[PDB]
Amino acid sequence: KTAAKLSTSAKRIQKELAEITLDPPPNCSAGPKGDNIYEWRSTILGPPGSVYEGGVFFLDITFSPDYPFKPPKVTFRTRIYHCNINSQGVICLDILKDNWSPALTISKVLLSICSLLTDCNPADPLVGSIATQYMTNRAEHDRMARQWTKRYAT
Amino acid sequence: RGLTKEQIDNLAMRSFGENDALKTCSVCITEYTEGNKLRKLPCSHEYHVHCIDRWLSENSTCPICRRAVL
Ligand SMILES: [Zn+2]
Ligand SMILES: [Zn+2]
Repeated sequence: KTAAKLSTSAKRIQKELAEITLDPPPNCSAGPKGDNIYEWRSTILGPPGSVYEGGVFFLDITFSPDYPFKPPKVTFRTRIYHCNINSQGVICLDILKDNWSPALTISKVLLSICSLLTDCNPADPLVGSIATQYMTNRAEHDRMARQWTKRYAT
Repeated sequence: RGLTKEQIDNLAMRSFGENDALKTCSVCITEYTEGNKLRKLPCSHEYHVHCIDRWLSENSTCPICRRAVL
């Protein structure tokens, strides 16, 4: 029925599950929520030294039957004050749009997201007002991001 | 968009040889096994035929280095 690319996607996710359990990226874990291999949950710790330090953030991860030839859908389920992550939890990250590659892995995705928490990209903002504040009133941006981290992510 | 079936068939193709036993197709995270067929792109990155053909049906660049295949 050629829906058998379910087999392709499931084999790849099954191997990645094993590898991300034995060798998780620093300060991240991820795994299936339940019986559906295509629907994972993930925890990210706020990178040390960043305004998100001490935060615990939850992400949803949904693989498509086309995986790994189409990117997974990854959305933040914890509120975070960050110009590339909006209140829908949409993440503005190139490798999740048209820079996706089938050689990427969910571990690589989580590492990029951690890198994005460490260094936001205000040239490609999802929350314009946060990007503008980040560039013109850096200290105000960091004060509020630390307050969000404390109230919403601990 | 990706490549025509003719452009795709014009890419290089060889059978698994014993030296490939130590290598991994980045798209399916699997070590090459005998009987496999491997495609090697101009940038010299290699994949299972079915693995990179599927990607080049709707895309035009190397999964690993992002160089244009043509
Ligand atoms: Zn392969
Ligand atoms: Zn290449």
